[PDB]
Amino acid sequence: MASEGPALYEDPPDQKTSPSGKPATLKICSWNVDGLRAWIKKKGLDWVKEEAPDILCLQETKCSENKLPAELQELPGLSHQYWSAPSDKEGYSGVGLLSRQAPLKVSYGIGDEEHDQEGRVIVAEFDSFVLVTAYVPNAGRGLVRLEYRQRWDEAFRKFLKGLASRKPLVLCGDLNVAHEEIDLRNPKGNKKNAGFTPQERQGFGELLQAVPLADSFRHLYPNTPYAYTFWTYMMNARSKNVGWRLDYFLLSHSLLPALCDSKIRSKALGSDHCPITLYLAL
Ligand SMILES: [Mg+2]
Repeated sequence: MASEGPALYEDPPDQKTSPSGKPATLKICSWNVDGLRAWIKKKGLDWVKEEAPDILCLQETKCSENKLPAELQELPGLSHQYWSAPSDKEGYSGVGLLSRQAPLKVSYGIGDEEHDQEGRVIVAEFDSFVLVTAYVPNAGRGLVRLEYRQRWDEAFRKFLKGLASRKPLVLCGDLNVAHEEIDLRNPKGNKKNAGFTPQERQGFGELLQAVPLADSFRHLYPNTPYAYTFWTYMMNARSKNVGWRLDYFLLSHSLLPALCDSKIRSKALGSDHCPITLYLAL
């Protein structure tokens, strides 16, 4: 990180109407919170209250479903709350989905035992679309988990293609890959690191192709550099904007006409990731 100084990024203003002029009717916020308790202490809920999304998706809660912070009972506009944590009941990984309205159905996991033990996926079916939030397994230090990650990628893509065959799909969360060079500050130095291996990048391309899905942010901002969602807490990385875009909203092609905007909330503190926000005119 000795070669990088600051690179400026200012997320554009919120575009809240679609290309057809329809006002957004759905606001979804996604956030890897780096520990639910830690994030709450760091005032994450105060930020959520200001953002006022219709649906909030959280990853890396690191929190047993039996040990939820009581502060989550102070979110009256997000009163339907669903959680999945590792089946061993330990405090790591973990996702949550909090919604203004109750979904038609909530499910956990991807229908594959091997991949359903670490609290990584919630599926929330609504009238006109299905929402999936995910915390994708990291490839690990020394890439020791890369083989598992490739198995996960395949199982997950097949699962999502199935869902999308029935209803339009929105996938959000920490997908643990920077797809292209534009998606991280230092592509050259990270090609052998978790999050930017050729294996992971191509797995992401495979996901877009197979389902298929569009990367909402990149669709809208195809040439925009320095837009990241994660910065290591070390090396003063966030202040220099030496980051990675690891957090996405991926959409069925049929939802593109409903796409108003896909935001990166760069200034929102409380984790080593920042929130992302999607506006749809459904
Ligand atoms: Mg973390």
